Amino acid sequence: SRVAKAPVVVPAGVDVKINGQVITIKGKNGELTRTLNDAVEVKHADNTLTFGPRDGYADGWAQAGTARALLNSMVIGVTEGFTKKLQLVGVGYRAAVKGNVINLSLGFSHPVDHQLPAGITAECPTQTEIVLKGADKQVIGQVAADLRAYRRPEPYKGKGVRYADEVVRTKEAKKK
Amino acid sequence: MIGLVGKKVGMTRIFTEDGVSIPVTVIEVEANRVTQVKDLANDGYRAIQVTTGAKKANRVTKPEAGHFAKAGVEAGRGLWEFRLAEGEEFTVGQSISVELFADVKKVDVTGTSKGKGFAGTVKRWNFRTQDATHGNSLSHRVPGSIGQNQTPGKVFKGKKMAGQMGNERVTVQSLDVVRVDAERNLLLVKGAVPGATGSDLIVKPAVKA
Amino acid sequence: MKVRASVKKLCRNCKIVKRDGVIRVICSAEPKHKQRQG
Amino acid sequence: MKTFTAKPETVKRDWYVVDATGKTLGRLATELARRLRGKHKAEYTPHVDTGDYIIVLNADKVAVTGNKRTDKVYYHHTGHIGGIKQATFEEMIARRPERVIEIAVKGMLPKGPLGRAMFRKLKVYAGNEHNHAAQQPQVLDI
RNA sequence: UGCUGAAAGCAUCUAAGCACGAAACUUGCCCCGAGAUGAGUUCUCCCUGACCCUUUAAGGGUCCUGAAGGAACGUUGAAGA
RNA sequence: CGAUGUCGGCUCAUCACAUCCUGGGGCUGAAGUAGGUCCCAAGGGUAUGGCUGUUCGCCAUUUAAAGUGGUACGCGAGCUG
RNA sequence: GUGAAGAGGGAAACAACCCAGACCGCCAGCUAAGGUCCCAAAGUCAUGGUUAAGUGGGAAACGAUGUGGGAAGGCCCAGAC
Repeated sequence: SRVAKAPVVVPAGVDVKINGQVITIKGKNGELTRTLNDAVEVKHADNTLTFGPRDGYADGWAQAGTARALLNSMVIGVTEGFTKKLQLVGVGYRAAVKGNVINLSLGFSHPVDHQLPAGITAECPTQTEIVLKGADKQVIGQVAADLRAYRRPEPYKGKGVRYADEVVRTKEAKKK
Repeated sequence: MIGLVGKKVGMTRIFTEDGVSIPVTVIEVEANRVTQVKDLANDGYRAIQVTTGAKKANRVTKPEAGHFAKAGVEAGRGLWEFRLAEGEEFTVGQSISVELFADVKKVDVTGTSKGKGFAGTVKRWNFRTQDATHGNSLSHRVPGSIGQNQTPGKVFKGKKMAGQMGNERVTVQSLDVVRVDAERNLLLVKGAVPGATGSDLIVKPAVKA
Repeated sequence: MKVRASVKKLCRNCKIVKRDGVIRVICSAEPKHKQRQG
Repeated sequence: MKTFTAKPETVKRDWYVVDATGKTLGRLATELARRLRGKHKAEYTPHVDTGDYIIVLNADKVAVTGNKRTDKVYYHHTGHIGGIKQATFEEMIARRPERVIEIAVKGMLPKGPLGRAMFRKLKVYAGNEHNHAAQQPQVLDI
């Protein structure tokens, strides 16, 4: 509605291909392709991207909004890219990158080795930071959710793999 | 991989050097020789049919003799079939020896067990005997009750009752192969395998991890 | 969480969401306010 | 005079091939059941199999509406006691989709020796080709 | 439990899309199993004669042949009422 | 009512889940260990004895646990009495 | 009122419910209740809505930004949410 009505301003050097419902967007950061719902009609009109509800379908407005935001993310994903930043709070928590495998030492009796998918590149400026970068937004959201999911932030102390921006609310023990 | 067809020679023991007796079963595995190879393009599945031993010339029938004659092989005492494992390749008339188990470390042995005939439910299903005294009237080894009452008013399927125990295919899994002797054509596995002495076995590599 | 047949907003941060045909109360302030099945 | 009765020695019956891609299961099934009874022929007779041979193909591509792709459950009991065995629609399409069309049509056909003989005339395939090119099935667009 | 994400310019695990997730479920393991009348497949083996009759049919009969194989019989079995 | 044998024990089960154990999980007045409570889950498992005709119960000593019910308060053309 | 002492059609099956009261015959028509996609006779009829829960095709207090309609009302492009 109010989201679908605002157009996606496509910057220079970004390639947009509308093959029916399939949308391919390729810029400086990588080819990234979706297939929208059938209730979304997308029109380029030479300057921007415009999203409207395909006629005959009930919830198409709602669908259109999603398509909007998704392609907005895709435009950032071919221009600037997305970056999640995770930090590891705990005594003896280690993070390293061999190739695209994130080795993690999280107080386990076995090493943790997370295989990143194809499009995502992680770095470690410190032993207790993982700054991972990529193009698709749900994919780095996914991967940061997995790395958090190995050791989630424990509530009493804060020990775990937290996001750099997220606040972790603590509490004391029962008595004394 | 594939297996080989043996013959239960009997049991012995193998004293180790540090003095631990190992109960072994001796399985003579002669030259299993391939009589047919089966491909997807003709049968829908990849498998070899082997034979072993030797049969009398007058006792093998003309169908059977024509089969072994096509294969270019001596008639054996039977035909068995092993499913192939996607990268294996055999030719017809190729002989397979116990040497195949020179790496395998643990096998599964399949035979027909010893036929115990019509067995009652105490032997067969380990039912527990009722009182041997204290009043009991002609019902010592009998099965007890066999079902409920008006609801269901039927005995359910696969109620454990008495009947033929024994004389059926059983596979013993994960037996430690103690020796492979290519000279005498022998395979010594640790433990008991199914069957009386002289019974035909089928020794495959263990599918369990 | 609390499976009840009356789910309500206990706090001002509590929030009614229907997921998979199930009414739920998702709070951010207090996780004791998490509820299901209204 | 007497009402005409079809004679099963002299019933002529044709071969039809039906593509089941994207058809609704019950609506296709009901049309097939009508054609296999022989209800579409004026020589219909309730104790004579007068229907046609139908070759249904692309049985794995049949469609259902709503959440019936995952909620429609096919129960059967095995005879052994706790033998109630269920399988949803997508599990059946994965394992054997022929069973989906054949269960439907079979439940729409009269139970009895005749309706078993009527179901023997339905030939379902999960693919696009059939062995029955010798019988020359003409394309029944339904 | 999430990720992206609107309807609801925020928020939101769900409406479109996507990822995890248990001894339950389908397989994997063992056994039975083509009467699976939907009675399947593969390999091999055997049989390559004449002549009548009629209400001419996948009809009946006579002579000559009797295969592959099975069954019977016997000696029997760690198979078996 | 021209008969449907009725407690308890034994033998033999079988289903339900409103789960005792094992398995997954949320909240905790959850530091850990051990818990409490609630959701999911029926695969498999789920005592021996003293007393008593007893089911039950109390006690002794175990156990991962000694589940709750239906099945003519399952089971006497199966046993006991 | 029906059954008893009343058949027939319907309600799956169902004395007592709905329709209807069987003298006999007919391979004739029209109807009642009830129905018309297939089992199973007859609309996969026409027009306009509603629900997506297989609701329809059990079950309440109570809970809930499910969704269609109606009448008002507060604030609002001196810019509201």
